[PDB]
Amino acid sequence: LWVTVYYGVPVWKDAETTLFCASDAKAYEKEKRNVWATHCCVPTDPNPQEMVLENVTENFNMWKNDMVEQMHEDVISLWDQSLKPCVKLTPLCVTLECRQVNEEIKNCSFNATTELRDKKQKVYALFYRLDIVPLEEERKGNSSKYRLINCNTSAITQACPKVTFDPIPIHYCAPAGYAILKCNNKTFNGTGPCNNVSTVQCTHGIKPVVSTQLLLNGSLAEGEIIIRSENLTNNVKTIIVHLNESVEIVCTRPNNNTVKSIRIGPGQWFYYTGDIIGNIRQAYCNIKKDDWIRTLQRVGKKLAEHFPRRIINFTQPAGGDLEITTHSFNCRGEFFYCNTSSLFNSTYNPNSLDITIPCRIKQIINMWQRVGQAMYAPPIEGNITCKSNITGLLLVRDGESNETEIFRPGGGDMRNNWRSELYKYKVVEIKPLGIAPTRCKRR
Amino acid sequence: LWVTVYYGVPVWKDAETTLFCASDAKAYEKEKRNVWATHCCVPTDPNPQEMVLENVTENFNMWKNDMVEQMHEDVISLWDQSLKPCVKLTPLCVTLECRQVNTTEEIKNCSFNATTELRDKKQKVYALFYRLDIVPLEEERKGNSSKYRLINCNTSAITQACPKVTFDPIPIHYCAPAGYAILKCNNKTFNGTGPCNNVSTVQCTHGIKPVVSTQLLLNGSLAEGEIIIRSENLTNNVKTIIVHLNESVEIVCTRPNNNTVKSIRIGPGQWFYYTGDIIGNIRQAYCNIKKDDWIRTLQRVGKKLAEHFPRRIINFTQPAGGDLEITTHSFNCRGEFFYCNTSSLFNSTYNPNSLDITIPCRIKQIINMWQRVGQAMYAPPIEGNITCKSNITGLLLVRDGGVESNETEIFRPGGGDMRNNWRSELYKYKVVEIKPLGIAPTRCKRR
Amino acid sequence: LWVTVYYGVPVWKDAETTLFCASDAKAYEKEKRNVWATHCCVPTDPNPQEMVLENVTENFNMWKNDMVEQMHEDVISLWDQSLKPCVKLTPLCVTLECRQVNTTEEIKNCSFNATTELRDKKQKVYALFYRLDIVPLEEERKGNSSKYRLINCNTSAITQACPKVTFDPIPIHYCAPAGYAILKCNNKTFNGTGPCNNVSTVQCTHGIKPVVSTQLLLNGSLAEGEIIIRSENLTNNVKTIIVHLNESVEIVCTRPNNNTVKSIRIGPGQWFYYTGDIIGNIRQAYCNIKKDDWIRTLQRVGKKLAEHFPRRIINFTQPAGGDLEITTHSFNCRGEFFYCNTSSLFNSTYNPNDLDITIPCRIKQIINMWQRVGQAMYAPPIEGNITCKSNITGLLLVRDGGVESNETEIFRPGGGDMRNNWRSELYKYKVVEIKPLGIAPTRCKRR
Amino acid sequence: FLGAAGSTMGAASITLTVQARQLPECQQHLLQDGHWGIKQLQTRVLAIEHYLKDQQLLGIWGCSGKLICCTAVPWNSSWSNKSHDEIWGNMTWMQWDREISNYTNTIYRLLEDSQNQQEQNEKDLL
Amino acid sequence: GFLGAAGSTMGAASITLTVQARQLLECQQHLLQDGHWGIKQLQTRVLAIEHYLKDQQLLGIWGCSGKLICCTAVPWNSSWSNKSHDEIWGNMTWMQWDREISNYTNTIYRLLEDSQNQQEQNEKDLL
Amino acid sequence: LGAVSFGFLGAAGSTMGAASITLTVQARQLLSQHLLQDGHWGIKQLQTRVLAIEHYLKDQQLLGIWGCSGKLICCTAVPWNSSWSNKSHDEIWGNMTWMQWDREISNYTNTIYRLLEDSQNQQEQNEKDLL
Ligand SMILES: *[C@@H]1O[C@H](CO)[C@@H](O[C@@H]2O[C@H](CO)[C@@H](O[C@@H]3O[C@H](CO[C@H]4O[C@H](CO)[C@@H](O)[C@H](O)[C@@H]4O)[C@@H](O)[C@H](O[C@H]4O[C@H](CO)[C@@H](O)[C@H](O)[C@@H]4O)[C@@H]3O)[C@H](O)[C@H]2NC(C)=O)[C@H](O)[C@H]1NC(C)=O
Ligand SMILES: *[C@@H]1O[C@H](CO)[C@@H](O[C@@H]2O[C@H](CO)[C@@H](O[C@@H]3O[C@H](CO[C@H]4O[C@H](CO)[C@@H](O)[C@H](O)[C@@H]4O)[C@@H](O)[C@H](O[C@H]4O[C@H](CO)[C@@H](O)[C@H](O)[C@@H]4O)[C@@H]3O)[C@H](O)[C@H]2NC(C)=O)[C@H](O)[C@H]1NC(C)=O
Ligand SMILES: *[C@@H]1O[C@H](CO)[C@@H](O[C@@H]2O[C@H](CO)[C@@H](O[C@@H]3O[C@H](CO[C@H]4O[C@H](CO)[C@@H](O)[C@H](O)[C@@H]4O)[C@@H](O)[C@H](O[C@H]4O[C@H](CO)[C@@H](O)[C@H](O)[C@@H]4O)[C@@H]3O)[C@H](O)[C@H]2NC(C)=O)[C@H](O)[C@H]1NC(C)=O
Ligand SMILES: *[C@@H]1O[C@H](CO)[C@@H](O[C@@H]2O[C@H](CO)[C@@H](O)[C@H](O)[C@H]2NC(C)=O)[C@H](O)[C@H]1NC(C)=O
Ligand SMILES: *[C@@H]1O[C@H](CO)[C@@H](O[C@@H]2O[C@H](CO)[C@@H](O)[C@H](O)[C@H]2NC(C)=O)[C@H](O)[C@H]1NC(C)=O
Ligand SMILES: *[C@@H]1O[C@H](CO)[C@@H](O)[C@H](O)[C@H]1NC(C)=O
Ligand SMILES: *[C@@H]1O[C@H](CO)[C@@H](O)[C@H](O)[C@H]1NC(C)=O
Ligand SMILES: *[C@@H]1O[C@H](CO)[C@@H](O)[C@H](O)[C@H]1NC(C)=O
Ligand SMILES: *[C@@H]1O[C@H](CO)[C@@H](O)[C@H](O)[C@H]1NC(C)=O
Ligand SMILES: *[C@@H]1O[C@H](CO)[C@@H](O)[C@H](O)[C@H]1NC(C)=O
Ligand SMILES: *[C@@H]1O[C@H](CO)[C@@H](O)[C@H](O)[C@H]1NC(C)=O
Repeated sequence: LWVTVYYGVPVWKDAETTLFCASDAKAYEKEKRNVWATHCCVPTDPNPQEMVLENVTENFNMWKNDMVEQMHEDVISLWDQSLKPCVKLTPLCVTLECRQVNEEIKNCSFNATTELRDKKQKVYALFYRLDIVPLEEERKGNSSKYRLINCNTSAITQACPKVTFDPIPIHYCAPAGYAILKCNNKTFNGTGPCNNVSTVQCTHGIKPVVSTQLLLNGSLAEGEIIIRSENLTNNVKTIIVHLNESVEIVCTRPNNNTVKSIRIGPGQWFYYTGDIIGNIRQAYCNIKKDDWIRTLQRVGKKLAEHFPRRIINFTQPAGGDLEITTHSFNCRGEFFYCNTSSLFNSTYNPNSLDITIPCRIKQIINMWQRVGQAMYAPPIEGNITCKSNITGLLLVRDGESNETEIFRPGGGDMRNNWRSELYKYKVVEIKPLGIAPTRCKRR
Repeated sequence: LWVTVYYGVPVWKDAETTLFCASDAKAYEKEKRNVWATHCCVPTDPNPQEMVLENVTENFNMWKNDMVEQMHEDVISLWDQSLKPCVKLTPLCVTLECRQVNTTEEIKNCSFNATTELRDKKQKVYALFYRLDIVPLEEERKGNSSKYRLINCNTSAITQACPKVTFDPIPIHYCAPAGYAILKCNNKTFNGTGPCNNVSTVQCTHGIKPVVSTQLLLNGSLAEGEIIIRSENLTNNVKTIIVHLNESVEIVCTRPNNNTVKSIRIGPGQWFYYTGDIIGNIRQAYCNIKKDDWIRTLQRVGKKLAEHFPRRIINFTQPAGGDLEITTHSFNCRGEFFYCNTSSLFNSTYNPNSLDITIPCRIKQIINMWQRVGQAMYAPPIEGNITCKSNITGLLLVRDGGVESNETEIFRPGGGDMRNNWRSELYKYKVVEIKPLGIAPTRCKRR
Repeated sequence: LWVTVYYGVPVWKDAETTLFCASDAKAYEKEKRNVWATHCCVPTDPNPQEMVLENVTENFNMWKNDMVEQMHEDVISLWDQSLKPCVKLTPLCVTLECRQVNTTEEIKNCSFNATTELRDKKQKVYALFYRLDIVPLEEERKGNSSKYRLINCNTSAITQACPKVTFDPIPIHYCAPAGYAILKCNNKTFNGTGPCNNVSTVQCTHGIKPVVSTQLLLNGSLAEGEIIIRSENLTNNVKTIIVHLNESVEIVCTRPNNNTVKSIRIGPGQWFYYTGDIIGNIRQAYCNIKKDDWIRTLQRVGKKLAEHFPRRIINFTQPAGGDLEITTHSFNCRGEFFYCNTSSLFNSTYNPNDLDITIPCRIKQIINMWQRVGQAMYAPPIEGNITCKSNITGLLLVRDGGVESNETEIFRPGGGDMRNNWRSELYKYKVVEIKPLGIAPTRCKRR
Repeated sequence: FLGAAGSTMGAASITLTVQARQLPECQQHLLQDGHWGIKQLQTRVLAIEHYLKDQQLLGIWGCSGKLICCTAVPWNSSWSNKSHDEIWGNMTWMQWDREISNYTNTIYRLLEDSQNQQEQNEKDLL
Repeated sequence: GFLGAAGSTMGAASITLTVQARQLLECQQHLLQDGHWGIKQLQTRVLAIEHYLKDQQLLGIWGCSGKLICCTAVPWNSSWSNKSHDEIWGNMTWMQWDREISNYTNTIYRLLEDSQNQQEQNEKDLL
Repeated sequence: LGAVSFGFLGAAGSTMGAASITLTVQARQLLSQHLLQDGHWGIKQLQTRVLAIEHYLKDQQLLGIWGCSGKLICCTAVPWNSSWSNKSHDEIWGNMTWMQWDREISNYTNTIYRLLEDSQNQQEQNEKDLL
């Protein structure tokens, strides 16, 4: 009958705000530290509070979610800050001279600088052929002249050896006055209402992993395999697949790769691959065959359901640069690049052993397609081996065709990797002030 | 009988706060390659109001106005940030062998050994540098080349202006923050200080172009009334005299040289642009100004000065000789820094008791802006000849006459302090802080 | 009988917060070009307020005091900011050929090829470097030249201190922010920790001079009563023992050499100052202390230590062997960094049981401050001869803690951790946060 | 703390808990690194600005200090023709907020005018 | 810029204020980044908040909180202004009045504080 | 600003009675860059000022929750529980000091705050019975 002002009303509006990162109290040991531990210095509450919203339906949209942009910018800024005070390898861009070691490796020699500006030191180093450009025609009579790649593009920064970029589970928490809504409904695709929602002050542990074709870590789907895509009919939109069971992959670099260090300037140290012990062998990845085949069969079934009356065809990635055609990832600082052609060689029907994937290695990197910047990854002694759980795939439908849909790996844009983890969440602002009628006058 | 406290009272006090820039978003934030558009990103509202305050007299003073200092600092900071990420030309300061004959002196065919992306390799270069941008190491001998070096290499490192970024002025508005207001005087004859009887409050200033000039104010706002003379203390002859014209005068300046711009790589991702070659004859840069309009404007200005300086003979003359920075009408014209000898303009005499004037001009590339010794910038050349039109709307005059010879007053072009330019545009404004709390007596009490 | 809420209750709690720095009101100076004056621009209150809290006891603890950490960080940040926009001496780390000084081996006559503004040109330079600031590459042969380098070049680059900026430690005052207060323990003979029976509240501390020294505290404040010994745990031999005197022992220090300072241009606007020549005869720097005052001071300190360490003989032996930076009395006089061997001072033993002292001093130009490996600075020389006078107000002693010693204790000079000095100056202060809200019972209820 | 979200405006008891609802040195490295300090300060200041705007808007209506405050503005059928039985017990707070979202300015103006009338009555009375 | 009725008569200004006072209530990619502008904007906003809260505290000290026009119990003293009623509220502007009684503001504030202390004592005596 | 002037201190020496007498007499009277943007200094000053504002606003909100806003001393409806402190009433005021009293009931503060909130909430419920 009469207006009445209520304060503290439970109503929220869609909003955008600068979330702050929070991690476990023992994020990392302070001796060597980590970029994710030096950042995210906010202890998290164990077993975060979860207030399930009874009989509440809310609209979600994993795409057009600002949390993805915030995480992307946070990762970029953190990497830039970490690489800012490290050594500049601008002095090393000189005319390199290289010969055979005894195809990928080359025994390059050059005149590097010293702490004294009037002196130079002869340096012998094993550089990968990918990181070295054929300055001459590469006739290879006896030797030939080269340069470091990207030297004409931009200066090269050494990654600090004392700091490690290994991912750790980090939690995003909303500031005061805002809340994060988590859609707990199984088999819910983005861009639609969700019936099982809950309120949390912080997200679950998210591992900021870098990869191009396979999501090497993260959370498995609750129920069955789930397909997600902005349109699913426009062939430009990338398709994301969440697996409800992991697929083991073990990757290694079977070389000794002895490490040596020299001083190129006052307080400036530079690390290189020196020499090797034992045979030259290519890096490779072993992935379980039966599990991979079953997972591809199930994914083919799901795509056939979403694309009826077609043949789901999995094809190797189209030809192109190594940065866009290979499965990239980062094991202990070494940057791998795997062909993975053999993994996508199967056709689904609409009517003990391991797969060994050859992989190359690069030291000079251009991350996130930031033309005008680069970094140098120093080597590590001993043979490296790492293990990971392939939890998802990134597929690009080619989109004319003889009853066939062509799915290829791709989606090199890094926002997709974090959207695959942040699809559940939405940030909202609380508007506590509210008005309703009642049966009483103010007098 | 009884005290009573009022909130929201319309009372203000003189104050100093940090105004925030605002500019038109449409047709300026499309590409955001302009410095003034990338900055000043706050969109301006359509048709800002002007609450006219009836029967209010406010004491203005264009000099000692903090807004001018704020604008000066903002312009300095913006130029510094724009030049901050651009390439440094420190590698290019080497011994410079130059030949006075650049086939077929203002320009010299110079050569040097610049650096490259590879440290142990040097690129041999030929480049046409204007003689003003170069100082000699050896006294020149016409029979052969001679060694030179770039100007202001011993002083400071030279920072090339980014070619992608443009410093073209756009109308920017200064807006007061919350809890403050800007008072605009609409007297139309305000003599620069003292009370003003027609004030109106606005949230943002009118559009201001941050133009750079030394002698003739360009692209400004014409005064509503007649030609207005303003000066802090006309008796003190040292202070600069600001003149607002109620009618614009057109100036057209051109670089008639068909330049070809060649580029080389100095370092990793670091390019450098230089006057690669000239096609056709070489002609000096010149400016044309309407003769009849200029003469009438000078006559009217002389009349006003005689009114302010009665019983005297008003004489305009060229500035006393000295540095090029202060004795010439400098400005920016599509990224080229001109320097014009305006002796042919300031030559007439006192107000009695189709055709255009050609002005010679020089062009530099290495600029030391705002007399900031220890900093410099290199403006790369532009392919094709340059033309630009502008509206002269003000003059900067300095009164001489310490000798006090006869009854003759001598005026010369001023300049050298950029704050005068922006004070010519911000003279009518004033920032005031609201003090909403207030007390007055009345008849009702707590009871 | 009923709860009641009070506001403005006088209750406080220990807390840690940022503290403003404030200089003297007008500081008797303008355009001082001093780091401590450029920062700390806030003027202190003339006639500062101070209030005495009658019948109040507070548990102070000079150790585990955050004010010391704040001051330490502020001092480091100030020095880094001052050194940041100054000349880099990366070009000068080159192979120096040094020989014996042409006198008619502390100093050597070093020649090297320094850079110029022009890259292609190199400049032959001759300069005198102290032997401490140089490391050999070849062992000496025949008394002729041999190769050398600047020390600390292999570790980190070197930043010349700007000659226009001065590090004179003028007094500064740490003022607490709004909502916080600084409690000062007025009780004399306060032994560092435990309760204090007479306290007062102040906006800002007294004028503190941020002096840099290792073995002897200089220009400090004097104790009110007698000599006071303070230490976190006197039983522990590791913890430094701060001896704070009630009288000042004057010390005079001087570098007698007549320096000829000559400068060069290494890069664009990059100057470099060095000692070109020494006029007259070369002599070693020294300091002087009046013998009677020093003997009386050491005797009184020995008496106090004996009272704290009964039935033992106090020695005050020489420092243990080690580097120059830690085994000597280092300090600064007009930017010249001294290093004095105080072995002749700490020589006499005191037995409770049963005419000036001349001190040789070394000089260094390349410095590492606060033991920070990876940074350094090159203090330029000064023409003429330097003299400076200081008041020795405190000593820093390290107890040997000899196991099963023959009823003897050995107190060598301490130093090496700069926080101890400011802890000695900030021993009487504590920061507290007001908590004005409070609750108590009474008889009147809400009804 | 969206307690009882979607409770059909059955917060007659839930809102009574709103009164209780209203009541690392390593981390400080970030404040002096990059621009995270700027972002944190902006978030703090924005939260303070919103809280003060809400408090001022409560003060202007004269409802200062009250979790719940009745006013003198009579409810109009133009805003919503649903009886209080339907509004209380069936419609949720979110749904109710969407229902009268477009009429908020009118209600605010009416509240302002009512409180101004109350002040005028108090002044002329005393 | 919302100085409604500025320069008019104080009575007309107040009559206007009774209605007007109730009327209350991708830059960041470039601004607030890589420059000093963030600090300047934050300083301006924090200073505005400080002034607003200082005014509200000053209103609260007098017991006038939550009001735009609050009658007090302090009797007006003629020594602060020789002009009487209807000369202040008629044929005079707010700015002129504020400049007229600028000097006595501290005294008026002290009297208001004492008055509010007495009112609190009366309220406690009411219990 | 809030209660921040040092004049609030100084009464800490006297007992609770004298300090209370000082309030309601001196309480309301007491209630009344070159390197800016050059170093973190600016961020530190902004942090300190914002923290001061936040503490002030939190105290004002907490007073408002109890219904004590606009008062230096407000009498509440919560009875005093002897279990928190069985000290004599005269002993509490005539002797002791606000520091000692704060130390005595430091650990019972949350219970008293919750009781105050409940009491004011019940008062609001009673005010709903206008008719
Ligand atoms: C998805 O997630 C998985 C799991 O996190 C990742 O795979 C892991 O990769 C890390 C890489 O460092 C592996 O850790 C390595 O284990 C070696 C054996 O551990 C022994 O020694 C270490 C100390 O060195 C002890 O702490 C440990 O208890 C054992 O005694 C260590 O030798 C390695 O240490 C070296 O590298 C680390 C790098 O941080 C340095 O800090 C060390 O000082 C030292 O130089 C290293 O700790 C880990 O075992 C892998 N786990 C699995 C599943 O096998 C994937 O990489 C990730 N996704 C992808 C592909 O990026
Ligand atoms: C007072 O105001 C007058 C204008 O009324 C100015 O004169 C103009 O100055 C501007 C800037 O120098 C001139 O604009 C330049 O034109 C060049 C030629 O392009 C023409 O054609 C394009 C087609 O799209 C038009 O958009 C353009 O306006 C021209 O008509 C361009 O090559 C120049 O490019 C420069 O600026 C852009 C800005 O985005 C940059 O991106 C470029 O890299 C480059 O820096 C520029 O656009 C204009 O032609 C002049 N007109 C007149 C009247 O002659 C006076 O200079 C000004 N004087 C002052 C400041 O007091
Ligand atoms: C404990 O406290 C004492 C006393 O303050 C310190 O000893 C003093 O140290 C200061 C330097 O910090 C000395 O000041 C210097 O004095 C020189 C001699 O004075 C002549 O010059 C001045 C004019 O400058 C004349 O008025 C005077 O009559 C003399 O002719 C000055 O030449 C120095 O100035 C130099 O630096 C300035 C810039 O700062 C330049 O502008 C000048 O041109 C010049 O280069 C300077 O003023 C002071 O003399 C010392 N006094 C004593 C007692 O010795 C101790 O140093 C301090 N503790 C420690 C260890 O630091
Ligand atoms: C994601 O789910 C939404 C629904 O929440 C889908 O949108 C519509 O879904 C219905 C079936 O519930 C279809 O009949 C409509 O054709 C869909 N319309 C749209 C917007 O496409 C959406 O299609 C789903 N997307 C994916 C990739 O699964
Ligand atoms: C990986 O290996 C596969 C398998 O050989 C390569 O695929 C071939 O690419 C060439 C390109 O000209 C085609 O002509 C062949 O038909 C493809 N398949 C065969 C049978 O060789 C692929 O190029 C390699 N690329 C990566 C990223 O591993
Ligand atoms: C790597 O080195 C370890 C040393 O124990 C060895 O056990 C392992 O087999 C090696 N792996 C490869 C592939 O080099
Ligand atoms: C489909 O996949 C099968 C796998 O053997 C392949 O032979 C065939 O060429 C593919 N067809 C298309 C059009 O992708
Ligand atoms: C301008 O007018 C004011 C009016 O007060 C006067 O004080 C001042 O001297 C005048 N100055 C000029 C430029 O004549
Ligand atoms: C403008 O200023 C002059 C100064 O003498 C004054 O006489 C005139 O009335 C003013 N007019 C306006 C429009 O305020
Ligand atoms: C103006 O300059 C003259 C110069 O003689 C001086 O006498 C007069 O005091 C000055 N007045 C002002 C307004 O500064
Ligand atoms: C006092 O507090 C205790 C704590 O449990 C409670 O049991 C008791 O009932 C309370 N009594 C009063 C009178 O508040």
